[PDB]
Amino acid sequence: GSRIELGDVTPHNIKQLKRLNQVIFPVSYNDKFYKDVLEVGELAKLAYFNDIAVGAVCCRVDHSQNQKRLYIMTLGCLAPYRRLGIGTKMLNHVLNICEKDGTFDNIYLHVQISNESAIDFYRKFGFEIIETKKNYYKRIEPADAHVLQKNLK
Amino acid sequence: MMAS
Ligand SMILES: CC(C)(COP(=O)(O)OP(=O)(O)OC[C@H]1O[C@@H](n2cnc3c(N)ncnc32)[C@H](O)[C@@H]1OP(=O)(O)O)[C@@H](O)C(=O)NCCC(=O)NCCS
Repeated sequence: GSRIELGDVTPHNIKQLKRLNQVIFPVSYNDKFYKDVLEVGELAKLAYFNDIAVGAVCCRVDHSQNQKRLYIMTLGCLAPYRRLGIGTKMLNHVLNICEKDGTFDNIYLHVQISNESAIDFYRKFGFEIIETKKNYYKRIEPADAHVLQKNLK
Repeated sequence: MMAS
């Protein structure tokens, strides 16, 4: 069958999503982040390894540049669960969502320029580096971030 | 990974 499944984010499992993000990413988000993601439904899932929360993906919709883009705010799982196909599962999930309506031009995200393993993961699914924004992070080094975009339309 |  399957021992890696995805599941919803509800107000009952929100602190678990938040804990995960604290461990996985070197930036901290305040609770605006976690309030907004309660409203996007399918654009935010938790990843389970047998009812243990191991990672999550959280998205947001940007209407700008006359484009409707999907923005991946966070996608990740705890270190010992990497290279298991969990991130692919979550990415494929956001991709599966973008192509159930067809109203999307692109999907994009930010990746720190030192994070070579995230760069390799996204470029594998057809995200290209379109822009390198300098001093995008405030509190961490290196501060520069690539803009990885995948095209749909 | 989003800003800051
Ligand atoms: C980047 C990340 C999200 C991918 O998660 P993941 O679950 O380990 O990736 P998957 O197992 O689903 O996909 C693996 C495939 O993509 C590629 N890939 C993923 N990470 C890679 C890395 N370490 N370097 C090169 N190839 C990689 C591979 O070719 C791999 O296939 P393989 O296992 O047969 O070799 C994960 O490493 C992570 O959580 N990093 C910390 C969070 C983070 O920094 N997020 C910022 C951007 S998402």
